[PDB]
Amino acid sequence: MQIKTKGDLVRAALRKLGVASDATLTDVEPQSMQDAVDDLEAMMAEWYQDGKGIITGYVFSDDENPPAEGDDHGLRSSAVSAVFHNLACRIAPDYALEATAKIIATAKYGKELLYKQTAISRAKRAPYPSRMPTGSGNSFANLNEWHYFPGE
Amino acid sequence: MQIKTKGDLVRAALRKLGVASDATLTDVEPQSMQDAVDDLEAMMAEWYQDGKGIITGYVFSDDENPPAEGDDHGLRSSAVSAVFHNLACRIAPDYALEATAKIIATAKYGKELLYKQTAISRAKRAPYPSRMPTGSGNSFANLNEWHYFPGE
Amino acid sequence: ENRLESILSRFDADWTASDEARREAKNDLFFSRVSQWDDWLSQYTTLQYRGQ
Amino acid sequence: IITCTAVLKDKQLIAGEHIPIVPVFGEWGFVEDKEVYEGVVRLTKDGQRLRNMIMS
Repeated sequence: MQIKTKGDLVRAALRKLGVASDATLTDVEPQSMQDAVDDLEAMMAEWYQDGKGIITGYVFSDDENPPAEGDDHGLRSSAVSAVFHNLACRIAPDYALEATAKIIATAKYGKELLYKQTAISRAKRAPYPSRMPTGSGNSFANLNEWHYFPGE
Repeated sequence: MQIKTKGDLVRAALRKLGVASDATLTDVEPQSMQDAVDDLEAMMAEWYQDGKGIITGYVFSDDENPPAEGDDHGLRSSAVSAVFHNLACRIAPDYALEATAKIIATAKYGKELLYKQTAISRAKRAPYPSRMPTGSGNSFANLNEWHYFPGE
Repeated sequence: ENRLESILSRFDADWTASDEARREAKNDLFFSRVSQWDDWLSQYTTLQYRGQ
Repeated sequence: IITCTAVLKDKQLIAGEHIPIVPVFGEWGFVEDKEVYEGVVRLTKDGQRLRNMIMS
């Protein structure tokens, strides 16, 4: 993919919003880019609720490294579009703007697709209760005095 | 088909939006074309969820090859229309535009037709459960001590 | 000519003649004496409730 | 007396004019030169195996 850094995601979001692009004649101040990177970091931290939210492979930059822009986001190829669409939606209010309906629909669809695989992996059935017998059909379990399921 | 490259898809999408065409007097900057191919690629990666999404035969370009535009997309003849209609819908917000109702309807229909065959192929019935007997009618299985279905 | 060979030939013919009936009778004895869940070929796959 | 490889006792003559083994049969017959014997449990195996499954 050509989108390999956090700043690349920021530029993609700004191009989606029409605020700035590599084709326009006036591009935003680097402070605006830093603010957008901060918004992206905050959003990603909110999504990734310390491992109990949306898993994306995003790499959170440290304070020791000076430039937050320039580090690889670490996202997979299938996750970039959703991330930068949601970023455009989130940073639209900064410029007294409002993301168009297509951007909002794409952001919703991308977030759903982002969480689809994790939701599939988290649909785990609980084990048998501790008060449930194994049954006489399980000859191996019954010969070894395992009459009831362990549980937990 | 005359649409054999990613740039051909981008040009078709731009023509469908009325932004640029081989007949107009002003065509978009090549940077705009590069930005569109970066969205075709992001959209294609989002659709193709590492093989668990929409299968289309699209070939993802590598970084080593410099020009992302110029490589054959690898799509079938029946996927090109859907792909470039969805691309036009996705890149419309870049130019402060909104795709007309016909373009959105065609994109929906094309995506549905794109996933139709894969959905048919993925409607597979699960095997018999491990606790289900084969029955005495299955003489071959019963004679070979296969009184129960394997499962899994 | 060998006595062992003739005895074994007769025994093998008789054993192969009545294979199906013997198998069914042994299955009946196991079903009515040990357990109705005659699932020996595949039981060590996962643990599920099997009641008799 | 025989094993799979040798004969231990060869032709030990025993008393009687008949083989001393007495068999007892239930439902006995021949289908196609193939002896078949059945009791009461066979035909109930299919239904019971279902009743065990559903109840499980």
